[PDB]
Amino acid sequence: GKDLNISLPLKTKSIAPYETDVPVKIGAAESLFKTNDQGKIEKALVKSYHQPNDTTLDIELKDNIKFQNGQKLTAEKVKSSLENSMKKSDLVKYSLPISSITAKGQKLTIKTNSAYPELVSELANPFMAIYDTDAKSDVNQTPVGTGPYQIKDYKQSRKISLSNFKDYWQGKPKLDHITVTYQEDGNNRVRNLESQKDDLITDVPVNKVQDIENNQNLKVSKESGFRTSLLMYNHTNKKMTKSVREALDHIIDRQGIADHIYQGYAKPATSPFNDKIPYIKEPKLTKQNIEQAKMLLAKDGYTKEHPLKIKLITYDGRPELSKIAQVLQSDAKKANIEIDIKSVDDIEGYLKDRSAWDATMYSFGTIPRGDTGYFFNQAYKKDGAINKGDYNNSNVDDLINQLNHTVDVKERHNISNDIIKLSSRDVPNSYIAYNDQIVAANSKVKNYKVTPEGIYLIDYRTTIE
Ligand SMILES: N[C@@H](Cc1c[nH]c[nH+]1)C(=O)O
Ligand SMILES: N[C@@H](Cc1c[nH]c[nH+]1)C(=O)O
Ligand code: NI
Repeated sequence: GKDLNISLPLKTKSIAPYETDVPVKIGAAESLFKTNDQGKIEKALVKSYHQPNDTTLDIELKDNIKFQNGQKLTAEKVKSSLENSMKKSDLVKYSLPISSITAKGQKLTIKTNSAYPELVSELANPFMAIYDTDAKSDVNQTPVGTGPYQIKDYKQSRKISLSNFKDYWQGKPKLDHITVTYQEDGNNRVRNLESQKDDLITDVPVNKVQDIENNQNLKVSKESGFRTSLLMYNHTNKKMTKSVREALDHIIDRQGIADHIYQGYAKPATSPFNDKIPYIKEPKLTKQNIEQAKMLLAKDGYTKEHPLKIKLITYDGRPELSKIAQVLQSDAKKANIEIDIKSVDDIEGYLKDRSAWDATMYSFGTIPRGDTGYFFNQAYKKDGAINKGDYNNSNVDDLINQLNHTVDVKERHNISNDIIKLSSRDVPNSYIAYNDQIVAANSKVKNYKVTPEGIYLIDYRTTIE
C-alpha cells in the first residue's frame, strides 16, 4: 500500500544504535547533529549550541521532539543516552572523550579535559544516535528513537519491521510500514528488486547496473561518495612483514580493477581518502609489478618451491570485493604466494579471531563527516574499532594525538598529510579503489537519500507514488 520493502547487505546481531548505523539508515534513530546533502555538519535535534571555551559545549535542544513511545526528548534523556553508548561501545567511547555532562530542562553542557575540535562532528556519528534509556524494551532488539519509523519487531540477523511514528517532529512520515530484510549476495538483491519482492536495494553489483537501467519499472542512483575498498593486513601475525605487505601491494593492479571489475564506477586508490578531497596529498600510485613482488618475497625466503601461504577472507556484502580476491589469487601465484580464499557470512564477527586470518578484503567509509581524524583514531590506533588487523606505530600515534587537539584547520590538514605520508611507508593496508555507492529502486519509490556520507537512506519524506 504505502509499505516499503528494503533489502540490505551486512546483517546485524544487535541493532542498538551504538552497535550499528542501521537504525539511522532506516529512519528509526537520529543523532544530535547530521550532515546535509553536501556533506556539511548541521544541527538536527539541537536548536542552538555554543562553545564558550575549548573544553565546553553548551547545547539547547529543540522543545518540540518526542521519542516514538511519546516521551519528551529532554536534556536528561540525551545525557543518559550518550553515557550509555559510551559505556557500551568502544567506537563511541574513543570518538567522544567527554569528561562530564550536566543537564536541566532542554539545556545540556558537555565538558572535555582538553581541546577536542572534532567533538561536534562526532556527535553527528550515527553510532551516537539518541534512544530512550528508560524504555521498557531491549535496546538490542527494539530501541526507541526519535526517527520517523519505530522498530516494532526484529528477527535477529534477518528482518526488521517498522511502523510510521505519526508524531515525528519534522512532519508526518509518508509511509505506513517499512520491512528491511538482509541479503548478502548482490545478485540476489537485484533479483528481489526485479521480481518486486523488494522495492529499494543498496550496493548494487556493477555488472547489473545496465540491466536495471534498461528496466523501465526500476531506476538506479549512483553517488561517488567516500567509501574505499582495501586489502587489510593482520599485523599480529609475524609472517605479515613489511616485505610481504609491499609484495601484495604490488600484485594488485588498481587501474585494471577500476576499469574492469568496477567498470568505471571507481578510481584507483592510494591513501584511505578519495583524491577528490582537495587538501589531501596522496601517496604515489602503486602500479602492478609481479617481478618486484617476487623480489620482495625473496627477502623473507619465499620461492616457487617454498611459497608464502596466505589465508584471505572475503564477504559478499560489497559485491566487488570477492571478484578482486579472485584476481589477487590468480596473479599472486605468479609471485610465489598461494592464497586460500575463505568467504564468510559475518565479517565483523569472523575477524575478531586474529588467529583465523592473514589478510581480509574490506571496505570502509573513511571520511563521513568531513574530517580525517575519525578514520585515524578508529583505524590506525590500537583498539580503534575498525583496526581489525591491529596496526600500530608509535610515530603515527604521536601525530594522531597531536591532530586531536589541533584547532587550526590548515594545521589539521598539514598534520593529516604527515600522517598519510608516514603511515603509507608501513603499508598498514593496501587501499584499492574509491568506489561509488549504487542504489536501485522501483520507479515508484521517491525521495530516499543517496548522499556522499553513505549512511542515510530513509527519512520522513521518502514515499511511494
Ligand atoms: N566495514 C565493512 C564490514 C561491515 C559489516 N557491517 C558493517 N560493516 C563494510 O562496511 O563493508
Ligand atoms: N558499515 C559502515 C559502518 C561501520 C563501522 N564499523 C564497520 N563498519 C562502514 O564501513 O563505514
Ligand atoms: Ni562497515
